[PDB]
Amino acid sequence: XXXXXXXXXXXXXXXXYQVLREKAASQRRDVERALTRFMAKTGETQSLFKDD
Amino acid sequence: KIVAYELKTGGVLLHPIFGGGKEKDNPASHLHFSIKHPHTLSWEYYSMFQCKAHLVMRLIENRISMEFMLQVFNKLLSLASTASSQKFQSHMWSQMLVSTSGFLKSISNVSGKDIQPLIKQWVDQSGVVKFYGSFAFNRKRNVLELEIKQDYTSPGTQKYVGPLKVTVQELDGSFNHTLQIEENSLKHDIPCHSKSRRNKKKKIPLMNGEEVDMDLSAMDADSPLLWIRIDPDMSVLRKVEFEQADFMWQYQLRYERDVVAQQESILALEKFPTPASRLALTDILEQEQCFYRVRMSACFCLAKIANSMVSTWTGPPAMKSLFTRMFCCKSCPNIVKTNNFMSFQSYFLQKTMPVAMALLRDVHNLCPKEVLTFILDLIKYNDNRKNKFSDNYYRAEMID
Repeated sequence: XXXXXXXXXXXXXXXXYQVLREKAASQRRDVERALTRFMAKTGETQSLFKDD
Repeated sequence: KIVAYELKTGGVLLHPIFGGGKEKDNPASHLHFSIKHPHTLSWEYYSMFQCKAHLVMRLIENRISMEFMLQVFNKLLSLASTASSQKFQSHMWSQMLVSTSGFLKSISNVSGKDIQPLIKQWVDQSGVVKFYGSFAFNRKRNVLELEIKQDYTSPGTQKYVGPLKVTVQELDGSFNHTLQIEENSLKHDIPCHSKSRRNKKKKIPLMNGEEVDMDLSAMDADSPLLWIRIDPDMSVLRKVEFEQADFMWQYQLRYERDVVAQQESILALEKFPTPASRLALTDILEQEQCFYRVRMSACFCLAKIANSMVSTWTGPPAMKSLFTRMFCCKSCPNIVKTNNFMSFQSYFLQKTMPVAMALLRDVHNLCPKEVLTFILDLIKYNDNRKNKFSDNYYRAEMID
C-alpha cells in the first residue's frame, strides 16, 4: 500500500474543552493586562507606591 | 435599624404634648429638640421616625383588621375629596387637616378598642424592649408541665411591656399561645402537648400540614418542645435573648416557615458553636428552594464557624464543594465557568459566596491560599455577551 494506494490528511485535532476555554480566558487576561499597561504608561498617572 | 439606633441614642418619641409655657418635658433631649419643629432633628432620628411609624402601623394591624383599616383610609380620602375641589366653603374647609386626634376618633368610630394604651405604650413611650424569656424545662418527666419563666430588666433605655402572647411549636403539633402579665418576674405555662411517646412509631403526626421531617438526633428522651417564639408576626419592638438546646436551633435551620426564625437561629448559631453537623445542616439548608439572604447569612455562619476550626479542622476547606455540587454548566470538569444566570437564586448566591469564602481562615498566618487562588481563577473566568445581564456586580463583590 506504500506505492499503490493513498490516504487523506487532516493533521489538526486537539478537542479539549476545558483547555480551550482556559486558553480563551488566558488570552482575555492578556488583552486586559496589555491595554492596562498601554494606557497605564500613556496618560495621566498616579501610583500606589512612590513612582510605580 | 430601630434597635441599633435606640441603643445608640434615646428613643424617637411621637408627641401630642407640647412644651408650652417655656417648658421642656423632654427625656428624649439626649441631644436635641423634637416637639414642635422639623429642622432640629437628625436623619438617623428622621429615618427611625419613619421606621417606628412602619412598626406602629404594624401594631395597628396586630390589634385592628386590615379591612377596617381599608374602611378608615377610604373614610379619610372621602372627607378629603369631598372637602376639596369646591368654591372654598368659608369656615368649613379645614377638614383636610386630618391629624392625630381626629384620626384616632375616626379609628375609634370604626372599631373602639384599647388603642389608647397602644398610643401610651408605643406612640408616647419611646422605648426598645429586650426580652429575657428564660427557658425552663418542665415535662422532662417532671411534676410541673411545660413551664417557661418571663424576666426583663435592662436600664439605660428600657421599657416594661406587659400583656402579650407567646408562640410555642411542639414536636409535631399545635401552635401553643400563652398570655403575658405585667410585674415581669413571672412563671407561665403552655397549653400542653400530649406525651409523644413511641416516637419511632409517631413519625409524622401533622407537624405543619404535610411537611416531611424525621430526626431523633435531638435530645428526644423527654423533650416534647421544639421552639420558643414571642409574636412571630413581629408586633413588639423587640430584642429577644434566650437559650435552647443546640439541637433545637439546628433543627430550626433544616426547615421552618419563618425567615425571621431562620436568620435569628443563624445569628444565635453564629455566636457559639462548632460541630461538623452544624456545617452539614447549613449546607443542606443552602441546597433547596428556601430563601435568598438566609443563605447569604448562612455562608456567613460557615465563615464564622470555620474561623473557629483552627484546632478543630474536621471538615474540608469549606464552600469549594458547594460550588462543585450545585453548578453544572456542561457537568463542570472541576471548574464552574459560564452562563449561570436567568435563575436569580444562583445570581445572588454566586454574588455572595466567595466573600464568605475569603473569610475562611485558620490561624497559622490565616492562610486562605487555596481560596485566594480559587478567587483568582474565578476572576479569570468571566463571560461574553451570552449572558445578556451586564456582568458588573459579580465582579464588584469578587473585588469585595
